[PDB]
Amino acid sequence: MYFFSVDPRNGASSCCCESISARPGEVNGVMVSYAAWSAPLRGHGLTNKTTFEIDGVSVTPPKVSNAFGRTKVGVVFEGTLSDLFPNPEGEQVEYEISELNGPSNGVVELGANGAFTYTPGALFTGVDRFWFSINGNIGEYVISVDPTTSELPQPPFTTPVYVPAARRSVDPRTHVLKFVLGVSPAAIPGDVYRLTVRQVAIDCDGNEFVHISCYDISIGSCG
Amino acid sequence: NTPLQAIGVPVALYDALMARAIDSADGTPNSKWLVTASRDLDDGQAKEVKEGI
Amino acid sequence: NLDTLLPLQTIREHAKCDDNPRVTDDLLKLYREAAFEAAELYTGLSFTPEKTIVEPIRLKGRRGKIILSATPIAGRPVVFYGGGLGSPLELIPRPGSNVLFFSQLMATYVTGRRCENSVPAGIIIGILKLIAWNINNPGDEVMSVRNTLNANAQGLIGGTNNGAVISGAQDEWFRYRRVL
Amino acid sequence: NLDTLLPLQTIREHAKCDDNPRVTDDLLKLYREAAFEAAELYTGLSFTPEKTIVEPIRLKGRRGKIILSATPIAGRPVVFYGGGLGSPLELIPRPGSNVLFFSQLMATYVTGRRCENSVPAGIIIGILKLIAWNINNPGDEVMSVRNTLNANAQGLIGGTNNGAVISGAQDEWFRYRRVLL
Amino acid sequence: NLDTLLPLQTIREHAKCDDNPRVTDDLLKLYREAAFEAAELYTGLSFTPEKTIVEPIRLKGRRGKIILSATPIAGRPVVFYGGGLGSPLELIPRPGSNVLFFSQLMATYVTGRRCENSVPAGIIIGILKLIAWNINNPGDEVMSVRNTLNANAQGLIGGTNNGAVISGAQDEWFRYRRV
Amino acid sequence: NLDTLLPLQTIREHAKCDDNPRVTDDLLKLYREAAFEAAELYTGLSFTPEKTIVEPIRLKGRRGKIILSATPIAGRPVVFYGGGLGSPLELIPRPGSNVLFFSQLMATYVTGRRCENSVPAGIIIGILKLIAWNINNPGDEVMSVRNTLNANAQGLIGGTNNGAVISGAQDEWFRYRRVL
Repeated sequence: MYFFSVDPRNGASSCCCESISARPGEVNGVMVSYAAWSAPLRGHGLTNKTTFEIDGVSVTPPKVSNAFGRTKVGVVFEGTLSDLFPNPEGEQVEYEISELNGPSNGVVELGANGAFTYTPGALFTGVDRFWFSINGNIGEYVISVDPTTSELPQPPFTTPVYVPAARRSVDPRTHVLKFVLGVSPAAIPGDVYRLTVRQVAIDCDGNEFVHISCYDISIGSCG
Repeated sequence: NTPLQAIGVPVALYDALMARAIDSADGTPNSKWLVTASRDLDDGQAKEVKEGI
Repeated sequence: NLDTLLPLQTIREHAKCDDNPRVTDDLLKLYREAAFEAAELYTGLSFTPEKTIVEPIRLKGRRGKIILSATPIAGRPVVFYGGGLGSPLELIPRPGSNVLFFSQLMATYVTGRRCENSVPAGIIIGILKLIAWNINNPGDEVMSVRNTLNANAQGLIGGTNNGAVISGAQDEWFRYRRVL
Repeated sequence: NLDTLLPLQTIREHAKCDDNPRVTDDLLKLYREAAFEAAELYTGLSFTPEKTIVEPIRLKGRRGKIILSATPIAGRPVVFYGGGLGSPLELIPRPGSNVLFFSQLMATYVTGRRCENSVPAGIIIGILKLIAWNINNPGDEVMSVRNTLNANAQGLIGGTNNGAVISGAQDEWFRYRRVLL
Repeated sequence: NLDTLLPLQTIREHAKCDDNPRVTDDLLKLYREAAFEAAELYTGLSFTPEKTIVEPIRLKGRRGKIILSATPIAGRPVVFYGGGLGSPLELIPRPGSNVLFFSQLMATYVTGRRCENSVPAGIIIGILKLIAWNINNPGDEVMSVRNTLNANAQGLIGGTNNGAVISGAQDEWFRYRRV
Repeated sequence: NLDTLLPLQTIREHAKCDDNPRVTDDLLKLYREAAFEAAELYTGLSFTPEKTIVEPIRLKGRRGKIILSATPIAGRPVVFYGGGLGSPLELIPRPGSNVLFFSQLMATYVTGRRCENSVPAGIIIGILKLIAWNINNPGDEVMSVRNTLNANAQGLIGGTNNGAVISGAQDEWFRYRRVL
């Protein structure tokens, strides 16, 4: 769990954005204490109007592509895992399905040669993903199982670093902001992303006091 | 109009004093004769001096 | 980072180690890296300019005195939030002091001096002195000042053989030290 | 800013170090500036000209008493406001003393000496003595009267003469400090 | 492990003894080992590796105060067995101290320290001083101040050629002690 | 055998008698034997692998208290027999303490330090000092060092003219002896 104190904007107290290390696969929690800034502005404290944005400052584009499939309920789904690794050089393809990032409501039998069978769990209809690792390079494969009726839509292929939609909160009694920071298993070591948060205060009459800060997510390996 | 109006101070004082007494009853070492030797006595007989006293 | 606060040439020019280099520069910067762990471990103060701090306070002293762990600047009102309190309060402190009056009750303010902050030169003259005393007291020479008057008890040569007190440091860092 | 009210030339002329290249200008500045507040904190006198103050007040004693923190001024009314007052009230302090009599009670006034021709020679003499001790007496050996190096067979006497304010510096400044009562 | 804490070069350059073969490397290793065994024994910072222990506990008071010979390692359950129990109980100690709060009763904790680093400059200074004492101050010729001699008709001054206290360390470590 | 524990070369190197001998070698052997039999019985820590002890004990301390002569071993069980016990009792002692809690009543165990690399460094250092003191003090000079203040009524010269006291020795290997 990370805990940051904000600069209080007093004309007072190596890069700009304070630093965050992250490891591929973890999902942590971040706490930000706006007490030093919003306590003097005697009003009604923070509000639930935070806004997040993710941006990359060094990305190291992925090698293996991700892919998408669909199936109806109960029926076994097939696919390949070989046209997703356009390799520049000549090498063999040690396909691997990490048990740590396997499916969640089914099973997968990796074939001998970029083949795999996803038998969906009986009586289940939703989206289900799993993360293959073609020669050290990781990508995600997302499968959506339909309730046999029409068709399901297409989920958005989770990014390397993200903040979940709605797990944020603010304690106006203690001026503390909580949110989640989850890192995909495909995030590449050495990269750096930049997260900027825009939090609004409020006066006793209901006007607005804005505050902007940034944090640099440095995707490291081994913590 | 009850006596309990004007006895808060003494009853609190009594409680405090009795708590002090209870505490100090167990917590003050009940030993006497704080004996002391010097750094020249070969512990191996300072055991023997203790067993003597 | 330290050598930005205390350049090595200033150390050397103070302690006369110039045109007569005693222990080499490496030992000199080790001495420096230990003389900032006696100072600012003896004072309590830290290394950051004009901080603003957040801390939980307590209300021992039933009447209601508050004891802060810093010295709020003159004029800037400190604010109390959290705990039983409708809205952050505004108390203006007493100049050069940390005693105040009237679910964890917290307080925030701005410490230090408003202007530039080096390291209050004056808690550096001890550090220079503590370095100096350590250049010509490597630890084989018996020097020992007396604290008590009477005696040891046995034929012991008194004692305060410490350094940083025999050097004039403790009594030059003390001006930034609270006496409670 | 210590350049105009203590010229480095006067220091170099006092401690007779005008030919020492081992005391550079930056080192002498560090001494001069660490001794203009290690013996100003000690006397609790700001050195800038008349400098307004505002601070809270807490009455003490049943007959009323207001202890200030500056010995404000000679002949200019200190005024009180806030704290249940319906109109700012003006008191006149008595010279040298900092005690007065009759939603926190505030007070404002102006301490300091009128002109920029700042701290009298008393203060400066102390600094000159303190600097001189600091430049040619580092803390590395315990001394004794005159400047001899004794033995004592027992603990040295050097409780203080290592680097403390042995020079008449500290005591000169005191002539200006104020014993309470 | 010590060879990374104090490199013999730093010693030989502090004590200004590098040109005289009388202070060899085996004897200076002995000195550098006897200066770390009394650094973690007057300050209690456990520079010794692991040393698992199994001792018998004698539960002392009615508040239930368990005392330990050597401190545990701050975060590893101290397990109690026997003495009537039929299901060993695990407690977590408080970091720094050796007090706990609950056919005999036994306990088997673990002691020492694992990681290499985290040795502060304060300690080393004390250790350099202590060795610098012993390399040129053996047990003969009880000296007096400013390393002088004496003929004090009554007796002599005593406790002068004991190290670690006449020179530095005892006082250069106190900044790491408490109540 | 001690030459494994402490070789004469380290002695002659510590006492600064490498170059000038100041004593032949057999004298140095005798001094070393004395110095290893002084610290040994001064701190109560043996050096030989064991010594299986058989000792008759007497119950005292109505709570039931057993005092042993040696210091158990460290981790073995001590066994009591005779006394009236139907079977040998078996207790486990506290490391480094000869205190146990329960037609004669005997007890047997083993005293410890069965290794060689366990005399940590201290007892070695002090012994070096005590040797160093004996090398130049054949007993010709007076060299009496004062203890507590009041000059004895008889009007003598004082007390404590004691090798391995007035040298470093005690203060050196005392960090091991317990205080109770």
